[PDB]
Amino acid sequence: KCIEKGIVVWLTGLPGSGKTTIATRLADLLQKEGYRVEVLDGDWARTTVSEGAGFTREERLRHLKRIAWIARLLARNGVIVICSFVSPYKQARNMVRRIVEEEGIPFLEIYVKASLEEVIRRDPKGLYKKALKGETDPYEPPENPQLVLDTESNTIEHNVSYLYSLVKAVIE
Amino acid sequence: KCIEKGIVVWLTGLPGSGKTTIATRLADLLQKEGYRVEVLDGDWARTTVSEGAGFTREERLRHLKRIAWIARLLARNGVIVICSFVSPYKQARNMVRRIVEEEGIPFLEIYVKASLEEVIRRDPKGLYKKALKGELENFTGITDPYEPPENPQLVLDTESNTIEHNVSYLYSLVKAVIE
Repeated sequence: KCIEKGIVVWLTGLPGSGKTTIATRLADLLQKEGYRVEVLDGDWARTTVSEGAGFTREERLRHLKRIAWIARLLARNGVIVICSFVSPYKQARNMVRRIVEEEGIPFLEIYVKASLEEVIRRDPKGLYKKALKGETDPYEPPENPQLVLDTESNTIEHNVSYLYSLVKAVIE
Repeated sequence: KCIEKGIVVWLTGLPGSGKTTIATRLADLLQKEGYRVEVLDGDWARTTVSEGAGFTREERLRHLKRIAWIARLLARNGVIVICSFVSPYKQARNMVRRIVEEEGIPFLEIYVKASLEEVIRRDPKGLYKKALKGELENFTGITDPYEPPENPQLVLDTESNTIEHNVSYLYSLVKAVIE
Protein backbone atom coordinates (compact mmCIF):
# COMPACT_ATOMS: atom_id res chain seq x y z
CA LYS A 1 0.00 0.00 0.00
CA CYS A 2 1.22 3.55 -0.56
CA ILE A 3 -0.19 6.00 1.95
CA GLU A 4 0.80 9.66 1.99
CA LYS A 5 1.28 9.91 5.76
CA GLY A 6 1.76 7.30 8.46
CA ILE A 7 1.25 7.51 12.22
CA VAL A 8 3.17 7.08 15.43
CA VAL A 9 1.87 4.55 17.92
CA TRP A 10 3.42 5.13 21.33
CA LEU A 11 3.28 2.26 23.80
CA THR A 12 4.18 3.44 27.31
CA GLY A 13 4.09 1.28 30.43
CA LEU A 14 6.12 -0.54 33.12
CA PRO A 15 8.85 -3.00 32.08
CA GLY A 16 7.18 -6.41 32.06
CA SER A 17 3.78 -5.00 31.07
CA GLY A 18 4.18 -6.80 27.75
CA LYS A 19 4.49 -3.71 25.53
CA THR A 20 6.80 -5.22 22.90
CA THR A 21 4.72 -8.31 22.30
CA ILE A 22 1.71 -6.10 21.67
CA ALA A 23 3.83 -3.92 19.36
CA THR A 24 5.14 -7.01 17.60
CA ARG A 25 1.76 -8.56 17.01
CA LEU A 26 0.31 -5.27 15.84
CA ALA A 27 3.14 -4.92 13.30
CA ASP A 28 2.55 -8.44 11.92
CA LEU A 29 -1.12 -7.66 11.30
CA LEU A 30 -0.40 -4.40 9.51
CA GLN A 31 2.46 -5.81 7.45
CA LYS A 32 0.25 -8.73 6.33
CA GLU A 33 -2.12 -6.09 4.99
CA GLY A 34 0.61 -4.39 2.99
CA TYR A 35 1.53 -1.48 5.24
CA ARG A 36 5.11 -0.21 5.67
CA VAL A 37 5.78 -0.72 9.39
CA GLU A 38 8.66 -0.10 11.73
CA VAL A 39 8.79 -1.13 15.37
CA LEU A 40 11.26 0.92 17.48
CA ASP A 41 12.11 -0.29 20.99
CA GLY A 42 14.87 0.08 23.58
CA ASP A 43 16.56 -3.20 22.64
CA TRP A 44 16.93 -1.98 19.07
CA ALA A 45 17.94 1.54 20.10
CA ARG A 46 20.61 0.49 22.62
CA THR A 47 22.69 -1.07 19.84
CA THR A 48 21.93 1.46 17.08
CA VAL A 49 20.82 5.08 17.47
CA SER A 50 21.06 5.31 21.21
CA GLU A 51 24.13 3.23 21.76
CA GLY A 52 26.22 4.90 24.43
CA ALA A 53 24.75 4.38 27.88
CA GLY A 54 23.36 7.30 29.81
CA PHE A 55 20.60 6.89 32.36
CA THR A 56 20.59 10.40 33.73
CA ARG A 57 17.21 12.00 33.09
CA GLU A 58 19.01 14.43 30.77
CA GLU A 59 20.27 11.49 28.74
CA ARG A 60 16.99 9.57 28.57
CA LEU A 61 15.34 12.77 27.51
CA ARG A 62 17.88 13.22 24.71
CA HIS A 63 17.24 9.59 23.76
CA LEU A 64 13.46 10.07 23.66
CA LYS A 65 13.68 13.28 21.60
CA ARG A 66 15.86 11.43 19.13
CA ILE A 67 13.33 8.61 18.86
CA ALA A 68 10.57 11.16 18.41
CA TRP A 69 12.43 12.73 15.53
CA ILE A 70 13.13 9.35 13.90
CA ALA A 71 9.44 8.36 14.17
CA ARG A 72 8.50 11.78 12.69
CA LEU A 73 10.76 11.26 9.62
CA LEU A 74 9.47 7.74 9.00
CA ALA A 75 5.78 8.58 9.46
CA ARG A 76 5.99 11.68 7.24
CA ASN A 77 7.23 9.33 4.57
CA GLY A 78 4.28 7.00 4.83
CA VAL A 79 5.36 4.59 7.56
CA ILE A 80 3.31 3.34 10.52
CA VAL A 81 5.80 3.66 13.34
CA ILE A 82 5.21 1.57 16.47
CA CYS A 83 7.34 2.63 19.44
CA SER A 84 7.68 0.62 22.64
CA PHE A 85 9.52 2.46 25.39
CA VAL A 86 8.78 2.46 29.11
CA SER A 87 8.96 6.26 28.91
CA PRO A 88 7.83 6.69 32.57
CA TYR A 89 7.76 10.50 32.65
CA LYS A 90 4.71 12.43 31.51
CA GLN A 91 6.67 15.55 30.55
CA ALA A 92 9.10 13.48 28.46
CA ARG A 93 6.24 11.75 26.65
CA ASN A 94 4.51 15.12 26.12
CA MET A 95 7.67 16.45 24.51
CA VAL A 96 7.72 13.40 22.19
CA ARG A 97 4.06 14.03 21.31
CA ARG A 98 4.69 17.68 20.32
CA ILE A 99 7.57 16.75 18.03
CA VAL A 100 5.33 14.27 16.19
CA GLU A 101 2.23 16.47 16.16
CA GLU A 102 4.18 19.45 14.81
CA GLU A 103 4.48 17.44 11.58
CA GLY A 104 0.67 16.95 11.47
CA ILE A 105 1.19 13.25 12.21
CA PRO A 106 -1.25 11.36 14.45
CA PHE A 107 0.30 10.48 17.81
CA LEU A 108 -1.51 7.65 19.56
CA GLU A 109 -0.33 7.41 23.17
CA ILE A 110 -1.19 3.90 24.36
CA TYR A 111 -1.09 3.16 28.06
CA VAL A 112 -0.21 -0.50 28.48
CA LYS A 113 -1.42 -0.83 32.06
CA ALA A 114 -0.07 -3.41 34.52
CA SER A 115 0.18 -3.24 38.30
CA LEU A 116 3.60 -2.66 39.86
CA GLU A 117 2.92 -5.30 42.53
CA GLU A 118 2.01 -7.94 40.02
CA VAL A 119 5.03 -7.23 37.82
CA ILE A 120 7.53 -7.61 40.61
CA ARG A 121 5.79 -10.57 42.25
CA ARG A 122 6.06 -12.57 39.02
CA ASP A 123 9.71 -11.64 38.40
CA PRO A 124 11.75 -11.63 41.63
CA LYS A 125 14.64 -13.00 39.55
CA GLY A 126 14.76 -9.97 37.25
CA LEU A 127 14.41 -7.48 40.11
CA TYR A 128 17.32 -9.15 41.82
CA LYS A 129 19.59 -9.03 38.78
CA LYS A 130 18.66 -5.39 38.03
CA ALA A 131 19.77 -4.77 41.61
CA LEU A 132 23.03 -6.61 40.95
CA LYS A 133 23.60 -4.82 37.64
CA GLY A 134 22.86 -1.34 38.97
CA GLU A 135 19.19 -1.04 37.91
CA THR A 136 12.87 6.32 43.16
CA ASP A 137 11.35 7.04 39.74
CA PRO A 138 7.58 6.39 39.80
CA TYR A 139 5.74 5.71 36.55
CA GLU A 140 3.40 8.56 35.59
CA PRO A 141 0.35 7.42 33.63
CA PRO A 142 -0.79 9.51 30.62
CA GLU A 143 -3.44 12.12 31.51
CA ASN A 144 -5.10 11.58 28.14
CA PRO A 145 -4.05 8.31 26.50
CA GLN A 146 -5.79 7.51 23.25
CA LEU A 147 -6.22 4.03 24.61
CA VAL A 148 -5.59 2.10 27.82
CA LEU A 149 -4.71 -1.61 27.40
CA ASP A 150 -5.31 -3.36 30.70
CA THR A 151 -2.89 -6.30 30.50
CA GLU A 152 -4.40 -7.89 33.62
CA SER A 153 -8.12 -7.85 32.86
CA ASN A 154 -7.80 -8.76 29.21
CA THR A 155 -5.91 -11.24 27.07
CA ILE A 156 -2.98 -10.16 24.90
CA GLU A 157 -5.08 -10.98 21.83
CA HIS A 158 -8.01 -8.82 22.85
CA ASN A 159 -5.64 -5.98 23.69
CA VAL A 160 -3.96 -6.33 20.30
CA SER A 161 -7.41 -6.32 18.71
CA TYR A 162 -8.36 -3.13 20.60
CA LEU A 163 -5.22 -1.38 19.34
CA TYR A 164 -5.58 -2.71 15.79
CA SER A 165 -9.13 -1.26 15.73
CA LEU A 166 -7.97 2.19 16.62
CA VAL A 167 -5.10 2.10 14.13
CA LYS A 168 -7.46 1.18 11.30
CA ALA A 169 -9.99 3.81 12.34
CA VAL A 170 -7.14 6.25 11.91
CA ILE A 171 -5.36 4.94 8.82
CA GLU A 172 -8.15 3.37 6.75
CA LYS B 1 5.25 8.25 -6.13
CA CYS B 2 6.04 4.82 -4.71
CA ILE B 3 9.27 2.80 -4.92
CA GLU B 4 10.08 -0.36 -2.94
CA LYS B 5 13.57 0.65 -1.81
CA GLY B 6 15.32 4.00 -1.73
CA ILE B 7 19.04 4.79 -1.68
CA VAL B 8 21.52 6.70 0.49
CA VAL B 9 23.49 9.45 -1.19
CA TRP B 10 26.39 10.33 1.10
CA LEU B 11 28.10 13.64 0.36
CA THR B 12 31.58 13.82 1.84
CA GLY B 13 33.93 16.78 1.68
CA LEU B 14 35.44 19.66 3.63
CA PRO B 15 33.25 22.15 5.47
CA GLY B 16 32.66 24.94 2.98
CA SER B 17 32.99 22.72 -0.10
CA GLY B 18 29.34 23.24 -1.01
CA LYS B 19 27.97 19.85 0.11
CA THR B 20 24.73 21.13 1.61
CA THR B 21 23.86 23.41 -1.32
CA ILE B 22 24.27 20.40 -3.63
CA ALA B 23 22.17 18.17 -1.33
CA THR B 24 19.29 20.66 -1.18
CA ARG B 25 19.19 21.41 -4.90
CA LEU B 26 19.28 17.72 -5.69
CA ALA B 27 16.53 17.14 -3.14
CA ASP B 28 14.38 19.87 -4.68
CA LEU B 29 14.69 18.21 -8.11
CA LEU B 30 13.63 14.75 -6.97
CA GLN B 31 10.79 15.94 -4.77
CA LYS B 32 9.36 18.01 -7.62
CA GLU B 33 9.42 14.74 -9.59
CA GLY B 34 7.42 13.14 -6.79
CA TYR B 35 9.98 11.00 -4.96
CA ARG B 36 10.02 10.73 -1.17
CA VAL B 37 13.25 12.46 -0.13
CA GLU B 38 14.95 13.39 3.15
CA VAL B 39 18.04 15.50 3.47
CA LEU B 40 19.98 14.79 6.66
CA ASP B 41 22.76 17.19 7.58
CA GLY B 42 24.77 18.32 10.61
CA ASP B 43 22.83 21.47 11.35
CA TRP B 44 19.62 19.44 11.50
CA ALA B 45 21.16 16.62 13.52
CA ARG B 46 22.76 19.06 15.96
CA THR B 47 19.37 20.16 17.28
CA THR B 48 17.56 16.84 17.01
CA VAL B 49 18.99 13.31 16.94
CA SER B 50 22.53 14.16 17.98
CA GLU B 51 21.77 17.29 20.02
CA GLY B 52 24.09 16.87 23.00
CA ALA B 53 27.30 15.28 21.77
CA GLY B 54 30.83 16.49 22.26
CA PHE B 55 33.24 16.39 19.34
CA THR B 56 35.64 13.65 20.36
CA ARG B 57 36.49 11.21 17.59
CA GLU B 58 34.47 8.52 19.38
CA GLU B 59 31.57 10.95 19.85
CA ARG B 60 31.49 11.72 16.11
CA LEU B 61 31.50 7.99 15.33
CA ARG B 62 28.53 7.29 17.60
CA HIS B 63 26.80 10.06 15.69
CA LEU B 64 27.65 8.77 12.23
CA LYS B 65 26.60 5.22 13.09
CA ARG B 66 23.35 6.73 14.31
CA ILE B 67 22.87 8.62 11.07
CA ALA B 68 23.60 5.43 9.12
CA TRP B 69 20.78 3.65 10.90
CA ILE B 70 18.25 6.45 10.41
CA ALA B 71 19.24 6.51 6.74
CA ARG B 72 18.89 2.73 6.49
CA LEU B 73 15.42 2.75 8.07
CA LEU B 74 14.19 5.51 5.78
CA ALA B 75 15.71 3.94 2.69
CA ARG B 76 14.29 0.47 3.32
CA ASN B 77 10.92 2.23 3.32
CA GLY B 78 11.28 3.76 -0.13
CA VAL B 79 12.98 7.03 0.72
CA ILE B 80 15.88 8.63 -1.14
CA VAL B 81 18.15 9.77 1.69
CA ILE B 82 20.60 12.52 0.85
CA CYS B 83 23.26 12.95 3.53
CA SER B 84 25.66 15.83 4.10
CA PHE B 85 27.90 15.40 7.09
CA VAL B 86 31.33 16.10 8.50
CA SER B 87 32.93 12.67 8.12
CA PRO B 88 36.63 13.22 7.21
CA TYR B 89 37.75 9.69 8.11
CA LYS B 90 37.53 6.85 5.59
CA GLN B 91 37.06 4.23 8.31
CA ALA B 92 34.12 6.17 9.68
CA ARG B 93 32.57 6.46 6.23
CA ASN B 94 33.22 2.74 5.56
CA MET B 95 31.36 1.89 8.77
CA VAL B 96 28.41 4.03 7.57
CA ARG B 97 28.48 2.31 4.15
CA ARG B 98 28.47 -1.13 5.80
CA ILE B 99 25.37 -0.42 7.82
CA VAL B 100 23.50 0.77 4.72
CA GLU B 101 24.73 -2.01 2.39
CA GLU B 102 23.84 -4.69 4.91
CA GLU B 103 20.16 -3.85 4.37
CA GLY B 104 20.90 -4.28 0.67
CA ILE B 105 20.55 -0.53 0.12
CA PRO B 106 22.70 1.19 -2.55
CA PHE B 107 25.18 3.58 -0.91
CA LEU B 108 26.56 6.29 -3.19
CA GLU B 109 29.65 7.98 -1.77
CA ILE B 110 29.91 11.35 -3.50
CA TYR B 111 33.15 13.26 -3.16
CA VAL B 112 32.53 17.02 -3.18
CA LYS B 113 36.05 18.17 -4.02
CA ALA B 114 37.59 21.43 -2.85
CA SER B 115 41.06 22.07 -1.40
CA LEU B 116 41.59 23.20 2.17
CA GLU B 117 43.11 26.51 1.10
CA GLU B 118 40.23 26.95 -1.29
CA VAL B 119 37.49 26.57 1.32
CA ILE B 120 39.38 28.89 3.67
CA ARG B 121 39.90 31.48 0.91
CA ARG B 122 36.21 31.28 -0.01
CA ASP B 123 34.89 32.36 3.36
CA PRO B 124 37.14 34.74 5.36
CA LYS B 125 34.20 36.20 7.26
CA GLY B 126 33.12 32.74 8.36
CA LEU B 127 36.61 31.71 9.48
CA TYR B 128 36.90 34.81 11.64
CA LYS B 129 33.53 34.37 13.25
CA LYS B 130 34.11 30.77 14.30
CA ALA B 131 37.57 31.69 15.64
CA LEU B 132 36.39 34.77 17.53
CA LYS B 133 33.57 32.90 19.18
CA GLY B 134 35.79 29.90 19.84
CA GLU B 135 33.58 27.42 18.04
CA LEU B 136 36.46 25.80 16.22
CA GLU B 137 37.56 22.25 16.84
CA ASN B 138 34.58 22.02 14.48
CA PHE B 139 36.47 23.30 11.44
CA THR B 140 38.05 19.88 11.04
CA GLY B 141 39.83 20.94 7.87
CA ILE B 142 42.84 21.44 10.15
CA THR B 143 41.82 19.72 13.38
CA ASP B 144 41.20 16.47 11.47
CA PRO B 145 42.93 16.15 8.09
CA TYR B 146 40.34 15.09 5.52
CA GLU B 147 40.81 11.67 3.93
CA PRO B 148 39.40 11.55 0.39
CA PRO B 149 37.37 8.46 -0.59
CA GLU B 150 39.51 5.78 -2.29
CA ASN B 151 36.76 4.82 -4.71
CA PRO B 152 33.80 7.24 -4.64
CA GLN B 153 30.79 6.64 -6.82
CA LEU B 154 31.25 10.13 -8.21
CA VAL B 155 33.47 13.21 -7.86
CA LEU B 156 32.01 16.71 -7.96
CA ASP B 157 34.79 19.22 -8.62
CA THR B 158 33.51 22.45 -7.08
CA GLU B 159 36.51 24.43 -8.35
CA SER B 160 36.29 23.51 -12.04
CA ASN B 161 32.51 23.29 -12.38
CA THR B 162 29.47 25.31 -11.42
CA ILE B 163 26.85 24.13 -8.93
CA GLU B 164 24.39 23.66 -11.83
CA HIS B 165 26.74 21.38 -13.66
CA ASN B 166 27.39 19.38 -10.49
CA VAL B 167 23.83 19.04 -9.28
CA SER B 168 22.94 17.85 -12.78
CA TYR B 169 25.82 15.38 -12.83
CA LEU B 170 24.79 13.89 -9.45
CA TYR B 171 21.16 13.78 -10.52
CA SER B 172 22.08 11.62 -13.54
CA LEU B 173 23.87 9.05 -11.33
CA VAL B 174 20.94 8.99 -8.89
CA LYS B 175 18.36 8.55 -11.66
CA ALA B 176 20.53 5.87 -13.24
CA VAL B 177 20.44 3.92 -10.00
CA ILE B 178 16.85 4.30 -8.79
CA GLU B 179 15.80 3.28 -12.30
